[PDB]
Amino acid sequence: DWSWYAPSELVAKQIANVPFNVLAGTPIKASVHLRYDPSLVSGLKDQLFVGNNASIMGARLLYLPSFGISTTVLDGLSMAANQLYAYVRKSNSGAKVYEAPDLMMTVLAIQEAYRVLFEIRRAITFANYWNFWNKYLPKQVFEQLLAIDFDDLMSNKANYCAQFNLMAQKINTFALPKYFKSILRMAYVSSNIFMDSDAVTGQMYAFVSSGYYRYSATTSESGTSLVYRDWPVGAAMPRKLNRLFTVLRELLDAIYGDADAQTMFGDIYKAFGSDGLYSIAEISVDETSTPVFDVDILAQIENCTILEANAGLAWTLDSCNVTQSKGQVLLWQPTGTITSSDNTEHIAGDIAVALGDRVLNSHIMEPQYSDVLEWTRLMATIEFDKASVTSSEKVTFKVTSCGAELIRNVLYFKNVWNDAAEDASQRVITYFSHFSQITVTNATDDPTSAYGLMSNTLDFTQLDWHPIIYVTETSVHNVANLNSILIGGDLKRPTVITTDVVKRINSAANYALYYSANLLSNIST
Amino acid sequence: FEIRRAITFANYWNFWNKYLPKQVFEQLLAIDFDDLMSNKANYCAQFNLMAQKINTFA
Amino acid sequence: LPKYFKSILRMAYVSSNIFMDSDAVTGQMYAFVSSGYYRYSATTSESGTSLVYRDWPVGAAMPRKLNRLFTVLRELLDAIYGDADAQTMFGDIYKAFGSDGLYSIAEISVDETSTPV
Repeated sequence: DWSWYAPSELVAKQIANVPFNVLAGTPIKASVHLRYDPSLVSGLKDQLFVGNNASIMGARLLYLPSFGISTTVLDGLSMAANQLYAYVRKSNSGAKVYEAPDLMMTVLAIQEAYRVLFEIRRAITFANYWNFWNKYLPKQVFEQLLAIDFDDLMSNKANYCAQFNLMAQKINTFALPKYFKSILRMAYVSSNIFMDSDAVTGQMYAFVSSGYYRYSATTSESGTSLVYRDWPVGAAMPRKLNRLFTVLRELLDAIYGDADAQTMFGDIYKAFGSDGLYSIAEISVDETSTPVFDVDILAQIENCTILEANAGLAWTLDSCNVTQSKGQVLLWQPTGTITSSDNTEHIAGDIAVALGDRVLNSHIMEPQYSDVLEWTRLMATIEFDKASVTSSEKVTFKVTSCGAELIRNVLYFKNVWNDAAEDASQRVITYFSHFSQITVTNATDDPTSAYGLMSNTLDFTQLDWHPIIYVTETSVHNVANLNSILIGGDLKRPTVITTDVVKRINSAANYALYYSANLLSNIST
Repeated sequence: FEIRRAITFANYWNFWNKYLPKQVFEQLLAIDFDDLMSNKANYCAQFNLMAQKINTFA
Repeated sequence: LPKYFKSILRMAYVSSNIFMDSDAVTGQMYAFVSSGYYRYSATTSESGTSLVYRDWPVGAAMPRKLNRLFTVLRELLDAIYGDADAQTMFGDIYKAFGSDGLYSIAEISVDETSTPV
């Protein structure tokens, strides 16, 4: 009750009305007075440290589009395929012109095409959101959170805006059935930007594909299949849309290049109809979208699992394509490698890490089965291959299971300011900090030591709802002489899921996404 | 006019004629589609300007 | 920027239109054109923050394209934003003026077209 500390209705409004004159992005000029003996400290100028970092902007969730780890005539995705196929061939009098997968393959190709077009839409839409209190927003966010050359977009928006609308109309003439629950997800994920609070000043997360999928009936003997080419993205050069369309064109002109695929498009309109197909909407003259405050999404974050569990190491990732052997089974299971920051070839004296039995945290006291399902699949399981290794080896791994997204690596950014501008465009640097999900007591944000595992630049706490950080402690540091692990993150109502219990859920969850059958006990058009 | 035609028809798409959008332009009208797509908005606005100029010619 | 500065209204009107010397379109017409611009800089003079004027390369040299005109505005604003102090000021202003106590320039419609006055 403030009424207490107020001697006068006035005197209060008089010395309490402090200003909140710090726009998110400007530096937090906080200061720390300190006293020491200059003789015993390796060079430290004054005894007053003025702040200089701005509140964190947000975090980039580099994810690898997922269809659900599948390697069986039964692992869901294939089931789904047969499912769909049946409904198309259902009341069709032609002859077997392509097996179940051949079809399914085509569809997904179309889906993934949209996943690009959508991120593009997002780019154009958000170029209109400006807020007097977040100087990050307009520009800086694009360049760091979405990895899109803003300066380039600004110069040629109108053209891109109109180009998008054209593509949209093209895409809307491609046989993708509007009933695939999976689409709705991917659409929502790459269409918005989520806030971590109902406040605009707060930080915000964003999802960004780490690449795309091309269609190709030449790449593997077994038949048509989808190849994944990496988005040159890992903090390299913040890409311009120019490049983003050129790739979509490649993508669709590729789906169109297979006579078989087209013959399929046909079979689909035959069985679904004018409006049985997905349609992405154009963009008006006014359109402008806004950052959203979706709690469910934050939860997904907090709980998720980062593949690159610790940026202090070097990660790989191959065999991300999706193939099909003996005309009836779909295949996809990405595999990677883990080496040290020095010998990109060996692992040496560093330590590979992945989490198994993990935590699950609910911000609601009475979590319902519903809330679980949703807050889950964003978390995945990674299993090592050999049981043991040598410094001269590589540490190989597969992905047991995961959600529809699969978070690869995560970075957050802040502005650091500089009074003495030796330049001008050099007096407001935007720097990143790697976010490691697994770490060790006494780690440092210097790749340098700590068995090759970095700690996190402590300012990450600014992200209310950040992923659970699991820190391991040597039996030494532990008060119980038995080694274990410490938990980090705003816990409220926690609980634990088994490696196996998690796999089992996604195995299901993903299947649900591409599930069709529910259009087999009743027919349309 | 042929220019107007070019800009206008860049919006017609039909699920049953994969020729239409592109291919037709390149062969039937002899107009670089890939080029138009990249810079439509600019051409659209340019056309409208010219139109106003032409409409001031006797 | 506070919407109450009478000075703004002037400069706005002066560089927004083109004036005729008669009610006739055939007549001749005058126009106002800045000979340059002003940058913000807290480094240029010891005494403190200050505004520097760089000549528009204009005196019947090469008739400039907008490409160049935006690039300079970007410089201009990214410059005002570069002073931590200045931002801390922006804040103090919203605190005392409010959402609509500030100046606002209006966008341009699909139809918009202005006329010589």
